[PDB]
Amino acid sequence: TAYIPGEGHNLQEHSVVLIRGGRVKDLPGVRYHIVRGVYDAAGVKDRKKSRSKYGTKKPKEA
Amino acid sequence: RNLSALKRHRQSLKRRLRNKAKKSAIKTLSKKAIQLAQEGKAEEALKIMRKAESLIDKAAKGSTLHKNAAARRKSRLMRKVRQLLEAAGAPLIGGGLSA
Amino acid sequence: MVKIRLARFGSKHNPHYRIVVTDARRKRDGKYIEKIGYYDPRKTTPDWLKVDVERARYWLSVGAQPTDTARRLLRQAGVFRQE
Amino acid sequence: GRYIGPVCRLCRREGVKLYLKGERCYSPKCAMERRPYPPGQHGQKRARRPSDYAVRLREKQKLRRIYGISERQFRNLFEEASKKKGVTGSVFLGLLESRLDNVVYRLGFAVSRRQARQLVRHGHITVNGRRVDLPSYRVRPGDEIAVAEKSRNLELIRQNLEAMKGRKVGPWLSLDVEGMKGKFLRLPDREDLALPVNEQLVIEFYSR
Amino acid sequence: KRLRNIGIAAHIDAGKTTTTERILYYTGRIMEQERERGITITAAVTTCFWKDHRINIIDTPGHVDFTIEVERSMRVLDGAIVVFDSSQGVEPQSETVWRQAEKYKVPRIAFANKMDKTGADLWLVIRTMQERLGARPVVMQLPIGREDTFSGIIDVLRMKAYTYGNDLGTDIREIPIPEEYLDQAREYHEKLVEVAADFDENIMLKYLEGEEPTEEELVAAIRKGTIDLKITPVFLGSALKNKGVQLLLDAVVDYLPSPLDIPPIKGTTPEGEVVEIHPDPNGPLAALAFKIMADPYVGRLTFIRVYSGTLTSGSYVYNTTKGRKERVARLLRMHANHREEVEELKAGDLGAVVGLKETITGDTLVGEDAPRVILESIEVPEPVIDVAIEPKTKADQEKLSQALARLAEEDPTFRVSTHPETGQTIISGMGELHLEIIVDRLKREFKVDANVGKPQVAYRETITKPVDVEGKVKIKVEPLPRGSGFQKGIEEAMQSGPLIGFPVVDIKVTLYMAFKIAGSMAIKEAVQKGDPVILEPIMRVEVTTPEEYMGDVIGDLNARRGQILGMEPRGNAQVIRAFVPLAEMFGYATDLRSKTQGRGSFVMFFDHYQEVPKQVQEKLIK
RNA sequence: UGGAGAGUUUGAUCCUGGCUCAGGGUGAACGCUGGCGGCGUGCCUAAGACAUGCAAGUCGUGCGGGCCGCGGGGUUUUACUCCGUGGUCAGCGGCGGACGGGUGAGUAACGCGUGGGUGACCUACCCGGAAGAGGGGGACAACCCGGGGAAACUCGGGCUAAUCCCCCAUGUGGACCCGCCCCUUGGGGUGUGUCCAAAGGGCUUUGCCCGCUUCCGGAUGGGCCCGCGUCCCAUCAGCUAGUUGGUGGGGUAAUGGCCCACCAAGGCGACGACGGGUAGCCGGUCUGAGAGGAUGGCCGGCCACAGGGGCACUGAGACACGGGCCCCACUCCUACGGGAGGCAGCAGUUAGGAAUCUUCCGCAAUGGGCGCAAGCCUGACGGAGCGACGCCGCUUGGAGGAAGAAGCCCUUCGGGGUGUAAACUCCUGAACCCGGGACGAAACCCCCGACGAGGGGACUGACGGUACCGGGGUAAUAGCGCCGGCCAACUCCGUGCCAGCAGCCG
Ligand SMILES: Nc1nc2c(ncn2[C@@H]2O[C@H](COP(=O)(O)OP(=O)(O)CP(=O)(O)O)[C@@H](O)[C@H]2O)c(=O)[nH]1
Ligand SMILES: [Mg+2]
Ligand SMILES: [Mg+2]
Ligand SMILES: [Mg+2]
Ligand SMILES: [Mg+2]
Ligand SMILES: [Mg+2]
Ligand SMILES: [Mg+2]
Ligand SMILES: [Mg+2]
Ligand SMILES: [Mg+2]
Ligand SMILES: [Mg+2]
Ligand SMILES: [Mg+2]
Ligand SMILES: [Mg+2]
Ligand SMILES: [Mg+2]
Ligand SMILES: [Mg+2]
Ligand SMILES: [Mg+2]
Ligand SMILES: [Mg+2]
Repeated sequence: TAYIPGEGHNLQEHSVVLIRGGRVKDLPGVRYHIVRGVYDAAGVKDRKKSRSKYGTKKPKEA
Repeated sequence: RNLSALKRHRQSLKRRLRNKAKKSAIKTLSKKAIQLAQEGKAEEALKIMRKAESLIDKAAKGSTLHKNAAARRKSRLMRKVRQLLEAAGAPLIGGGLSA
Repeated sequence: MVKIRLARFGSKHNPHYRIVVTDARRKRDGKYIEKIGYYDPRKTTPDWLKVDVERARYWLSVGAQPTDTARRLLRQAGVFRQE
Repeated sequence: GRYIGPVCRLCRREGVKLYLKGERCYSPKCAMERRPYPPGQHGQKRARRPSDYAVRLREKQKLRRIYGISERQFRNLFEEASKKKGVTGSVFLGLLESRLDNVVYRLGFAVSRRQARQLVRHGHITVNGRRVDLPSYRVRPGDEIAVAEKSRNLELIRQNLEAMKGRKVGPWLSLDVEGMKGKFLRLPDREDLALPVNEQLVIEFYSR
Repeated sequence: KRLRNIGIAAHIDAGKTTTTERILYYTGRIMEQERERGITITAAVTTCFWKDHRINIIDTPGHVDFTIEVERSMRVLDGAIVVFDSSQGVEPQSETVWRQAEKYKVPRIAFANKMDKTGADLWLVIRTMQERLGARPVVMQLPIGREDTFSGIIDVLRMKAYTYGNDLGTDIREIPIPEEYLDQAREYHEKLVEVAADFDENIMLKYLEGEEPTEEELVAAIRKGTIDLKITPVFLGSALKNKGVQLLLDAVVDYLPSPLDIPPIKGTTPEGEVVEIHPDPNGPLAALAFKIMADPYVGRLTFIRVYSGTLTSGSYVYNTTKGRKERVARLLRMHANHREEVEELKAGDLGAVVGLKETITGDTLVGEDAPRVILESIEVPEPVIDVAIEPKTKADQEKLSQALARLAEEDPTFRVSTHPETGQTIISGMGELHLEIIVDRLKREFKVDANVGKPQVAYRETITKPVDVEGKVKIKVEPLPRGSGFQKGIEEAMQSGPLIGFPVVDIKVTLYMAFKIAGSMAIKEAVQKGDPVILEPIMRVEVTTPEEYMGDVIGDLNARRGQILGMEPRGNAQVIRAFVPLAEMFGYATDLRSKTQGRGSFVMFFDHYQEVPKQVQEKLIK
């Protein structure tokens, strides 16, 4: 099992995923994170601060 | 497809027969001599040894034997000839080996 | 046979050779018997060709062949001139 | 590198007047005079007493900001000082101060160290006759540091060498305002520079 | 440009692959389920030279299932040849390839092929060409023998005629027209000239005056008309039996456009403004990848058309369409028998590249350092049928999906998706025959064996009478209008219904850890006492059909448990709107195609849920 | 010239003690972002499978032929195609293909490291020295002929040349038995007996150049041996039949149970035999105050391997990476008769993977092979390309510019912050464009001298119209992480054990 970080996500039953390592002091037996922004894991929408975790492209300042 | 290391192969095969010939000859004669030395037939034992010696040395000339190898072959032949004879003996055909 | 030849050192666009004696069969940049000179084909410094003549002569006398390019450089430091 | 971006804003924060604009950071203006407090929404609040870390961070940052040098270049420069012979603190300054961009400022061919960088970098400076455009260039005892013959009469250079008639150039140096030549005589003694920097705390910064 | 890029497109089994195969032979004088199933499925470009003229040919498949292979050649090629089973006329998939040629503005000739077969009649083709697809055909030649004795071809225009002795194209050679046909010949020259009149005016005038114009200026006047897409020269022959093919090739070099004779295509710069791409070999590079192939022996092969510039082998280029830097590692030309590696590929030219890892069809390539323009590409189209796929034994699960990803990359009419409710992998294509060759491609090509089957449906449940209850606290539960909507304990037993276990919906709960367990046991009960009913997705469907078929189409919709909603025209045909349960809509596209002789289409969009016909449910508690 | 600690068990305390963090590092990978250059560096996984090209040849001054382009006239010339030379083609014969290049699978071992030993040995080409190169024969390809084949090509019969083979001679010398002297493991000498050599080619030719033979010495490279050093499990404690030793053989360059007969019953093991697991080893590298710990990609040295396994042949050397045989695995062509194949060479494809490049340029340099030489070959190599992968360097302006615009944030509604930051004035001038333009290349060769030394001449550049110099010349990319404590950096809003954060405390 693997944590899906970020507010909101788009993972479903055959979504392909990049696993990362890093556990979560809180979910037992979750030793891994999903790398947002890669394969079928979308970035995190509206994210503006820690954007490179959370795989979020730099938003346009039109 | 083709390299002419094929040549080197064609050639190895010729030499392989050439040396086979000289080598098997050297053993038939070396054997023959020790055999005769044991029967006590010293004129012909020494007679043959000389032939064997010649052929071994002849072989040292090119790739077939070389070196300490021929010398060794020779050494063991006359060590083995001289002694078998010596048990009966007298070195009749004074040829071949030192007084 | 054994050779007197240029081993490449220095760096990219910075050739600096060592004049070295070595079995012919080593790789060019490999182990070598003895160092005798060094050579910098671009003369970026005044001491750009050096050779230990009295050693090169030892090596020539025991049958080391020099490279064309090496010969040229030993000649130039008078390994070959005999008075 | 060289930062690029607001300066007499760390002329502040370090809380102590570096000289990043040369000429203005002398007017009733280096903001040290006006707003001698840190930038930002806070800055004029209760100062919380500094951690031992912050003490040194700041001291390190102070020195670095003075010369306009990247932290990678700085640490390198420093680690070199440490390996080098005798007092790491003093030596390290001497290496900072041996820099070309800074030598040029100490000669007053340029007003600010930023400026000196830009001058060096644009071919206007020459060391021992050949032209150098590497701010990081290390200047050695005995070097002639001049202004390029083609640059000799530029608006900025005459202004700046006009102000050098009058002034004394730091003891470890010589200057020839008429002919625009300078000589790096020896390495700067720890006292020759009145630096607002306890360099011993900078050594200690790099000890962690 | 001394260079002709031409597709061969036609109904199924009209003879394109054979035609092509003969073109490469004449121009030569100095494939798995395609076997099994007997069809063309993948087309490749191929070069040959006719009269010091470079001909690039794409032999296209006929089936709807592979429309994508036309929707593709019809882009990147400049001119088409449209074949006909002249014993059959214009068939429904001729109509299709035609309207595709229409939308890319593709100058074209026709080829009444199979003039040898029992029934084969040019006039069938001609009439039907005009009756069924609105075209203006122009008789450029005539035959010598009603079907069985079709022995030679009159060329009107040049007044000349050829007869073939064998069915081998090894004893051809000119003859004069015979006495008969000679009255028939004329009558077209003049009648071509009648038509050419509208193009040259020097012919217009020269017509009126009873003066037959010059051979070259007619050709130019015809050709001009072909390229303005107002005239469709018709040629005839038998590809099988080597009759009219050389003539056909001549006719390609006479009337079919060289890249200069067609508007150059358009693109969209990063700024945003449209712009034409000058077709200069020394301009920047712009180019369109239109096919990926996984080929041993060179690996991934990417076929491209160069519009502007000179694509030079051993460079880097930029896929503007997906912004990756790609490498042309070598460039390639497919001849009839071998593949020429070439150093470059200039404007107007097609080839294949190796290198190139990300680029797919429609994707645009430009120079390494060039104006990142994005070219008008290729056009979806959209899949009509879909099925659950799962492997017979899992572990093969990975092989299966890795493949479908490969395959959805080669061909973008094939999609893979995952039903969001029950996570089964849903595969979709352009027909039964499509999906069959895909599955039959997973076994042979990818060593993965799968089952296929109807997607199971997203059911719902609700109640049908209001209710009051005690959960041990009390609640009232009424229904609501179809499609309405809807404490934390109750939304939680809303998951599983009583009947099948799908979500409960469209109800109002009125209340009048500990709290949680009580709502959950209350509503769980309310739904039973409320006396429920299964709801099931209903799709709004609009199908499009020539009016011929309406009755039978509608009848079958009613037969699918539907409810028709109305019917308007859209252009030359007629639309029918209706609601039908998703369930009964399985394999609709291929039933529809049987009822409309492949002329119908349809689309489908979720609309609402609604209760069932009291037959299922029991037959659904199962 | 060298050494920092902090959070967390308690109501609180001290101690114990684990967990956790700050640092450095990497062949990296992934995310956001990305401007330049230099030097490095880039399949860590499937020692999986590989389309295609190239990676080892060269000598006509070893030899005889086929074909071609010429010169010079044969019947005057095309039909009998004749001499001379300059090309090409295989063949025969040499030297090279044992080096260079790849990889880390196996190997826990004299494999490696380190120091030694060989009276127990070898070393092609190179050098020094001595003495020869004198007689004769012969065959196999090429070539022609035929049978065979779809072809690959394959068999048979016959011709033939040489630096190919063979015999004979001379024996400077060498080998061998035996005896003698010295020496001391088989080292040096000596006597008689026996046994052993050789090849010619080219020129301007009674002289030069290249080769051939024997011996001695040198140099270089090797083989074999020994001391010591070389990971985890003892929940592996006993191991061993060529096993330990002897004798006599065989084998090899050479010692040796290396192999074989015979005899004896040994040999090894808690100082860890045997077994199982892991691993190529080192110079170094990373870390560390050090001692240590970890590692062994790149570069150098040694070893091993070349689809898996065995085997030998040729040879100075191989049990042979682009040589051979067989077995096995796998693939390819096929006319169904049979054939062919081995990227862990450079590129590249495909698969596996989080992930790793051009099917690039050039032999100008350095090095290698062959050649008298000219020169040929050289994916060694020198370069270019791609990748922020790494390190170093450089830019995105500089100086002026308000008690301080606007916007945006805070606000105790006076202000405060962004901020000299901008706007604005001057100044400079990355990129660009123009002109010029390298070093790296002087040898080999040629001429004088003697084809020595020494003097003189000629050719030669992939990178590259590149670096760099000169002249013009534009204000010209900035982003990423963090701001509860460790830890440098705080306010407002939204949110309300939800959404979410999280390395630990939380
Ligand atoms: N009598 C006759 N038959 C022909 C002729 N050309 C093709 N055919 C027949 O139709 C078959 C059509 O095969 P093909 O030529 O591949 O047609 P196609 O249209 O390419 C098939 P798809 O559309 O599936 O690719 C031929 O084998 C033959 O059976 C023709 O000239 N004369
Ligand atoms: Mg955060
Ligand atoms: Mg016998
Ligand atoms: Mg049909
Ligand atoms: Mg077809
Ligand atoms: Mg069919
Ligand atoms: Mg306790
Ligand atoms: Mg990017
Ligand atoms: Mg040892
Ligand atoms: Mg023995
Ligand atoms: Mg041997
Ligand atoms: Mg291993
Ligand atoms: Mg320590
Ligand atoms: Mg392999
Ligand atoms: Mg190979
Ligand atoms: Mg993959």
